[PDB]
Amino acid sequence: MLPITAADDVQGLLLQLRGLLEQAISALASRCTKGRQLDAELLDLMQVPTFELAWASAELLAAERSLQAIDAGTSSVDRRLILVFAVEAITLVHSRLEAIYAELDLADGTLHAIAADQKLRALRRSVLSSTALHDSARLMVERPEQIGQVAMGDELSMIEDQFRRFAADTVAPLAEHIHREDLIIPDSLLAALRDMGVFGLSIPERYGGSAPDDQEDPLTMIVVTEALSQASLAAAGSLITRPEILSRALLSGGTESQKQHWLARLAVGDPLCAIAITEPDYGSDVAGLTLRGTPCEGGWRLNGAKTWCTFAGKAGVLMVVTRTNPDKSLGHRGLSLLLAEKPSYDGHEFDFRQPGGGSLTGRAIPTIGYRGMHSFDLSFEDFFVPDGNVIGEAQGLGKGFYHTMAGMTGGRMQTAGRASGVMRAALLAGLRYATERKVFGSPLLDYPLTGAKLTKMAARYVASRYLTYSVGRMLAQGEGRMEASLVKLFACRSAELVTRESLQIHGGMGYAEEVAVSRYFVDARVLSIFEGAEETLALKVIGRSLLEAALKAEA
Amino acid sequence: MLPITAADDVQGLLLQLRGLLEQAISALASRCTKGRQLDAELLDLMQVPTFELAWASAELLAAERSLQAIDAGTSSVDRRLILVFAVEAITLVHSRLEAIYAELDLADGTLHAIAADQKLRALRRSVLSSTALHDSARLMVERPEQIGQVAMGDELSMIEDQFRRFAADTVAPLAEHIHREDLIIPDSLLAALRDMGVFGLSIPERYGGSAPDDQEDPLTMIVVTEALSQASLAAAGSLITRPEILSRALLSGGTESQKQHWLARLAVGDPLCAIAITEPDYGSDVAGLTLRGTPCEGGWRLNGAKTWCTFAGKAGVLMVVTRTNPDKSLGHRGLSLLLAEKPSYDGHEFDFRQPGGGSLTGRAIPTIGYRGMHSFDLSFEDFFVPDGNVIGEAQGLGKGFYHTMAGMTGGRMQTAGRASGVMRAALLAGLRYATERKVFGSPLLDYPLTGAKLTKMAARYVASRYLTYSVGRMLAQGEGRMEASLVKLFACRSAELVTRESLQIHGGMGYAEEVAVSRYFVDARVLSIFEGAEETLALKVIGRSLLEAALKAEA
Ligand SMILES: C[C@@H](CC(=O)O)C(=O)SCCNC(=O)CCNC(=O)[C@H](O)C(C)(C)COP(=O)(O)OP(=O)(O)OC[C@H]1O[C@@H](n2cnc3c(N)ncnc32)[C@H](O)[C@@H]1OP(=O)(O)O
Ligand SMILES: C[C@@H](CC(=O)O)C(=O)SCCNC(=O)CCNC(=O)[C@H](O)C(C)(C)COP(=O)(O)OP(=O)(O)OC[C@H]1O[C@@H](n2cnc3c(N)ncnc32)[C@H](O)[C@@H]1OP(=O)(O)O
Ligand SMILES: Cc1cc2nc3c(=O)[nH]c(=O)nc-3n(C[C@H](O)[C@H](O)[C@H](O)COP(=O)(O)OP(=O)(O)OC[C@H]3O[C@@H](n4cnc5c(N)ncnc54)[C@H](O)[C@@H]3O)c2cc1C
Ligand SMILES: Cc1cc2nc3c(=O)[nH]c(=O)nc-3n(C[C@H](O)[C@H](O)[C@H](O)COP(=O)(O)OP(=O)(O)OC[C@H]3O[C@@H](n4cnc5c(N)ncnc54)[C@H](O)[C@@H]3O)c2cc1C
Repeated sequence: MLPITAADDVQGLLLQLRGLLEQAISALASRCTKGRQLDAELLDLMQVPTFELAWASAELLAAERSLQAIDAGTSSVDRRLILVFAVEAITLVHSRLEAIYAELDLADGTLHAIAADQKLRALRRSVLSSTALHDSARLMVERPEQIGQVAMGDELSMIEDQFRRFAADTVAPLAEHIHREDLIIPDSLLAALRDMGVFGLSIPERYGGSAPDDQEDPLTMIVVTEALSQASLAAAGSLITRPEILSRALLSGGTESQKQHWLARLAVGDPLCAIAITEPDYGSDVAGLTLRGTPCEGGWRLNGAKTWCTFAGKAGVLMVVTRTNPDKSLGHRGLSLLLAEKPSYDGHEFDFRQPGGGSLTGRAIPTIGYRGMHSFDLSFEDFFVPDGNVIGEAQGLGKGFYHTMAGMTGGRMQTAGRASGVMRAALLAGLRYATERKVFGSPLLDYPLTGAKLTKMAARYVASRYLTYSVGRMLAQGEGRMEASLVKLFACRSAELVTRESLQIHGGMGYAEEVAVSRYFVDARVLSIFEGAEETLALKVIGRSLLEAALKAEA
Repeated sequence: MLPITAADDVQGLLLQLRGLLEQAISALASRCTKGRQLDAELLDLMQVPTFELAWASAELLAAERSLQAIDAGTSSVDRRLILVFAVEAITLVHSRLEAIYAELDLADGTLHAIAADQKLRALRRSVLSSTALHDSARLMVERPEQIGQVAMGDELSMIEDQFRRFAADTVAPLAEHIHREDLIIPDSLLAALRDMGVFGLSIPERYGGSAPDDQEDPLTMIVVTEALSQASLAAAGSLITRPEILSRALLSGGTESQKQHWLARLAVGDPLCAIAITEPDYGSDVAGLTLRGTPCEGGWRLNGAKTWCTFAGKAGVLMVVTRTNPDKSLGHRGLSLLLAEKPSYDGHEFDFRQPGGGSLTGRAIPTIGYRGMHSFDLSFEDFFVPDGNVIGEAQGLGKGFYHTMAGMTGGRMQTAGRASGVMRAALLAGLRYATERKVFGSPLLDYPLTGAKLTKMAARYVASRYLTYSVGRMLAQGEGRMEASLVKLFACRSAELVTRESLQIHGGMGYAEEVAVSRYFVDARVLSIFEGAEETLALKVIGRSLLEAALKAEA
């Protein structure tokens, strides 16, 4: 058993670190301001402490939200794992703050005090001891269903049970063959997911979805995403992502008739949709996209390329960020969202010739993982899009950036769920293998180094999941815009770490394509790149918001 | 330019950390001692601080050996990069010692003194500042040839130049297709490598190779390995590995007639060889292997399984660790090295029947990377091996564990070179992409976060390379047995970290199979698993040796 004082000691130390973190943010905010406003040039100059402060903030908030969750219903497993991560987070955040304080020339006496604190040393010796980590690992093997048991009502809990059963029965048997043969998602699996309601979780009931009309709770979308992603990230969990992004764009900027026509159809996968933002020369820099839209009678003709457009072959509609104004001096103000319609194709390339002479061609890009929808290089040549298919119609012209960003918040929240499911798959596989594999006379699980790795893996998984559900509740209340990107950043890198470590526990087995953890590892690597690359999120969403809020508070 | 006094400040801080690390090794050795001798049970109990002490020792030695190498000829790049890594290592090792000192219940007042040293804060602000890291990045782009330019000698530098030219012109254009189609290494490439001498670098001249007759200098082996590995880990850099292990085993335990017969043939690739140690139930635990050899007239019948046997299809001879003695409690003393001869096969499976009816079948194991040679599950069924193919003939029976371990010393040295070559490839790829890709109006290189990542990648590559060459010089003087495992552990994990970061710098491009860094990433993941998995080496070679040395010194 852990000391009875551990939770209080952890909370006190995290609050001390939060004070130091907030002091560094204000110090940095002053070094980035010129004339009462953040300065783009100084922000670029100060990227290194900005990046480190974004990561320190993610780890701090993961530890706090996890610790705040401990109540009378928390499982015995989770109580131990939450404290493990919180003690680790104390040292992680302290380490970053020492580097940040040095770079910003701040006094570090208080940081030295925290490191020499006798309570921190006692926590290392009790919560992070080799026997305590080993005991937590044995407890996980005894009751794996208690790992990450976040608070849900019975309804959400039964939705989880149904989708875990479906993912295990129907998705998991197909996951390896889809990856190794780079197959498009079978129609049978698409039909099943459609009838489970997987395309309408983000869409209000009044537009033919299943989300209640008066509210915006993402927790249902998150729980289904997690269950499906555990079985297959790309072939099941990621089918939710495109409707999430495009429903949010249509709700942000569509007219009533566009919301009525499109959202009802997207909810039943007819048509399936794909997101066409990224271009060969622009991915992080959405404001700079150049795919050209030129007005003709009754609509637009599009010319240029898109790339990495996932599911573009099978999709019947594309959400295309289009530069509709030739004046490049407008930046993002020259962008509009256009709905390009196309036939549905099952292959790795397609060549669609329109009536008026336009064309759209596509060729899939082979990837190390994330396989099953394909991601395509697209070429638009005088491709026609009618006026009606401009999201927002006439008033949507020049506002495509705002509606894209609205979609991205939902996408990143959902991507935290995707990372969570991949982590749970990797964790359970490592726990199972450690129990079954014998080395030097005993099950691998019985060795203290194995216990420590498994408990640290689980602690990170669990802290990521409690943070994910916390941000979901923030979004349900109209808050947490920045925090969706923070938990995306935290969970997606955590998926890399957890999958790497699970693979290692497997030994050579972890490297074989016939062993699922090899696939979880190459799949997880994409999570920190797409949907907002880690650095872009840390600098231009998380770091920017932290500094803006410090400026205002001290104005 | 960095401060002039930085080198002495860093040296003084590393010397303090070494003292604390040596005290912790003594403390741990006492904890593991029962009756004047290390106890297996206590060692198992204390795995966690053993693992952490092994890692801290590797980071310490990498920093020390790099610093010790700075002289008048050291490039301007390397003088910077070596200080970068050395300052990082001070904080890495200090951090590990905090965990170790708490776990062993040691007084930690001196660790607090080091963390609060004003010399350390000044090193952070001068050597690890955003501007100094960015400066080093731009200098690397101007002078890429200065990165990691270890003192070599004219003859060795010339050999490096020649193999780099060949690797760029002949191997690199083939590497993507071999990986993406899981192709056997093409014979045209094998023949060209054969005639460059790639199979005879560790075979003495008097036995038909190119190595010195009196000395055992591994630096030529390393430098060719690095250059080939930069172009392809599995299709070129790894062709040196099997002859390095087998020739070393034959030099250790073969009879004069076996050395004369086998080494001259191996040196020209007639036959190619493959190493058959690992079994389905045993990889780390070589002493436990159970493939069975039963005596018969004129030789041995082999029965059982091997697995992960790389290049087993194409190789005409397998070096097979065989349990020739029925008393399994002999552990390693019941093992012998038997040379199993077979036709050459280029496919993913093979079925060989001897004229007497004995059988050897093989089926390749598909992997996420390291593709080209294939790794096979092998089944031996009454497979005959003549008396003359026991390494050592009669006197080699029961001695095969010793000769295998001797082989693995050279293998792990060679594998540190393989890791070095992959790191150089990933680093140069990341440097190039950062100069070419523009984001938000400027080349990616111009952003301080990019400079900091590139410079930290390069400082780790360089410290690993200077350590690799230092250990090679130790092997040349009959020392460095344990350090071969230590530098393999350090360099192989470092390849994971460098390739993950290089891929991140490429963004989505890094995930495409038509982009080399995606391949370097999945290849580098193998390095910390095979040739002695990181945990096995940390615990049973590095940690054990450190603890044994501390016992012997206190008696
Ligand atoms: C489908 C998935 C793959 C898969 O799963 O298969 C994918 O991969 S799919 C592609 C994902 N692609 C990205 O992830 C793009 C990442 N890159 C960005 O996201 C932005 O480009 C960054 C963060 C760089 C900032 O760009 P930035 O600095 O240039 O723009 P900014 O922040 O300064 O603001 C400009 C104006 O938009 C207003 N604005 C800002 N945020 C919001 C918001 N949330 N809602 C409404 N308005 C907003 C702002 O208030 C300004 O308004 P105004 O000043 O004009 O009035
Ligand atoms: C080809 C490549 C892939 C590719 O590239 O395509 C590969 O992947 S290929 C497969 C790689 N597979 C490994 O890498 C095995 C890892 N696992 C081991 O290496 C050992 O199993 C460990 C480290 C666990 C220790 O095993 P352990 O603890 O049970 O044995 P131990 O240390 O206690 O020593 C017992 C007796 O061997 C003597 N001894 C020890 N070391 C040496 C030495 N260096 N030279 C001579 N004698 C030695 C020792 O002095 C004892 O002698 P005695 O006391 O009996 O007289
Ligand atoms: C499998 C896969 C599927 C995808 N699916 C889709 C899809 O369906 N629809 C779609 O539109 N896109 C999709 N993407 C694109 C994804 O969103 C982008 O890859 C992501 O936005 C990063 O953009 P980029 O690749 O152009 O990298 P870049 O923008 O070129 O940036 C490269 C590197 O520099 C960093 N960086 C960027 N800006 C700065 C800066 N100012 N300072 C310092 N560092 C910076 C980035 O974090 C990154 O590490 C997919 C990508 C992949 C690999
Ligand atoms: C692509 C590939 C190519 C290979 N090429 C060859 C070849 O050519 N010839 C050959 O003989 N072998 C080869 N190998 C085998 C490789 O050397 C082994 O995988 C390696 O020795 C690890 O053994 P293992 O896979 O059985 O893992 P295990 O021994 O089962 O161990 C699993 C995990 O537990 C850890 N562990 C082991 N023991 C302990 C302990 N006592 N305490 C705590 N942790 C422990 C290990 O570090 C590992 O992380 C290859 C493997 C791969 C993947």
